[PDB]
Amino acid sequence: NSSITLRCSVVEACGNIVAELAQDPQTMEHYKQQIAVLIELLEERFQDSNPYVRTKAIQGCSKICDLSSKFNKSKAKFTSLAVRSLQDRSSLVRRNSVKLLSKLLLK
Amino acid sequence: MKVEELIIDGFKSYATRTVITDWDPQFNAITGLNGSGKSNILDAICFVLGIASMSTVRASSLQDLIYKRGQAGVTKASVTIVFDNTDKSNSPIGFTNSPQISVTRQVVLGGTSKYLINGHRAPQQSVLQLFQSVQLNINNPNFLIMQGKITKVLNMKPSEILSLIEEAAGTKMFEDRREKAERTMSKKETKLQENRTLLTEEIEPKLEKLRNEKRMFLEFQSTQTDLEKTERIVVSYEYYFDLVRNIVKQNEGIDLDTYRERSKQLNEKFQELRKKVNPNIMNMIENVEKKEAALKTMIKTIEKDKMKIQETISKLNEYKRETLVKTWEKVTLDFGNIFADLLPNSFAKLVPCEGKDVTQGLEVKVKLGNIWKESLIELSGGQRSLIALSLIMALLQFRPAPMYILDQVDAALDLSHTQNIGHLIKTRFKGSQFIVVSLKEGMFANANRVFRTRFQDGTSVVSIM
DNA sequence: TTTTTTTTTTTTTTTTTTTTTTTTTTTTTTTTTTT
DNA sequence: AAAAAAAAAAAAAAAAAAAAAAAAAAAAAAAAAAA
Ligand SMILES: [Mg+2]
Repeated sequence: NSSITLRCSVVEACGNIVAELAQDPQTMEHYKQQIAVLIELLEERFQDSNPYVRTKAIQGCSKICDLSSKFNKSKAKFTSLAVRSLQDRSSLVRRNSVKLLSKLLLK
Repeated sequence: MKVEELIIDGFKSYATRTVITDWDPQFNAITGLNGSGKSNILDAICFVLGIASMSTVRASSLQDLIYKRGQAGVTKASVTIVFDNTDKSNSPIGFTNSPQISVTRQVVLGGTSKYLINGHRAPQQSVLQLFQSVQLNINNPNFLIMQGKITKVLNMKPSEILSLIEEAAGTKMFEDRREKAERTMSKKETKLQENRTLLTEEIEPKLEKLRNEKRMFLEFQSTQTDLEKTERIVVSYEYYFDLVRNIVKQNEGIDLDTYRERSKQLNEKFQELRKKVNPNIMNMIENVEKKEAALKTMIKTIEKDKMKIQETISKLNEYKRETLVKTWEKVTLDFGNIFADLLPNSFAKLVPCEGKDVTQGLEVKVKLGNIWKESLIELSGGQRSLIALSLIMALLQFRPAPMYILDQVDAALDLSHTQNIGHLIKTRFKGSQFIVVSLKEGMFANANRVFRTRFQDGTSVVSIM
């Protein structure tokens, strides 16, 4: 959909919906591919045209990287996407990528 | 609003914080050598009062006003002016309870300017409305004669000579707002016309389709009651624990096969009307009926609003025209008398153009002796300077603006008329603060305050001589 | 010798495009107050 | 002690006014020819 606000809405929805399913004994076996397709979707949304969707993607990835009982494979891909997107056009996506790199370096 | 302090930071020839104090409320006079920074003081005053067309401040941009274009360490250009308010009659609206009014305009590199009053920030419309209330409008001035533009006031088109009298009357701030109001009403009118044709083409067709499926929904609800009576009777009669006996003994002996095919023929209409009409169409048609009624009430109120605004501006134009004529008669009388006192055996009048009306434009006509000059192009630079000065002082005699800025109005006058202008500003035309830049000593030797300007070490300084 | 015609030059007026500044909308960041 | 609301700032796109440049029309002046 061409509206920016709905794209940022559903991107923040995927970020908050992965970031809350981190308490262990009902997450990694009940829904395993529905959470992986959302992780991959948040990875693909680093390339949206308007930079607010990219900012919401990086913020969702940075709130994913706090609680880590699983998906430690994905943190290296988040690091690669952050160091790729460290030189975008908008200052907002760059600043939030610095925040994401600091977040994954502290933990 | 007598100016009391002028603080210039990072402007054109001013690299440091220069604070000019000791302004006399009657007659201030700025002097100095060539290339010292006098017209840059007047450009700082014009810049703190607000400019759109940067050719009257002599720049092609806004970063061209900072010191050495901002590429010499002073990256900001801020101008501060302080006004005294011991006289509350010329005070603006709302600021009566403040004995000092400070206005500052700042511009940094890259971006644009920002204004602050008394330390607190403000947009440009607030300071423009503050300065358009004591008729200190820089965008269309009746008080500012920049350098080399004193022999060119008589070269003005009749709309500008009309606009000076309009600013003296007080109706230029109504005229530009009325033109902006007509333009904004035209743009919102074509937007509302697009909205009306979208309402006519896109809403009421779907509204009558919704009314069609509403009456089909009443038919479908009649079949709904038909199902929940007849099929309940049917499933009760094939179920046959005492309630089913009680609802059997009212309809004893109903035929089975006809009731079964009647149930089937009811359910086929049900599977048709299930995909025909949604079951919640009544609340939907109530919602869109309320929205359409409120929409049409809004459009009627908008149309009556436009009618009221248009009839009010058409009623205000008559009082504008009457106060324009009443201003124009007194201003042309004082114009003739001041020009007769400056240049002897002379006269000048402001006349409406040939065949048209006073509110279409005005023209200056000059008499030297007993002969009328058919065209004022044959006059000297000194006579045209005297006609322009006498017009500005006639506008002072109608309603005195607080600050009259004069950038070298004596460059074409001789040594008698320069001393006479200095004497007539010191003696006759009291009631305004005059900021005059001159190099002839006969003008600033009849002064109450004199500021020298000098160029030293790359910057400019102002010394109270 | 005067008037008329033609050609050339100059000035004024009007029109068009671009640039700069300002305005508008949405989002983000920072500060203060209340539960 | 933390959260919510309001204000200010930033970015992108669009609009308005002024300045500069270009084109067309009109008027004036000079020269030549004819009666
Ligand atoms: Mg000067």
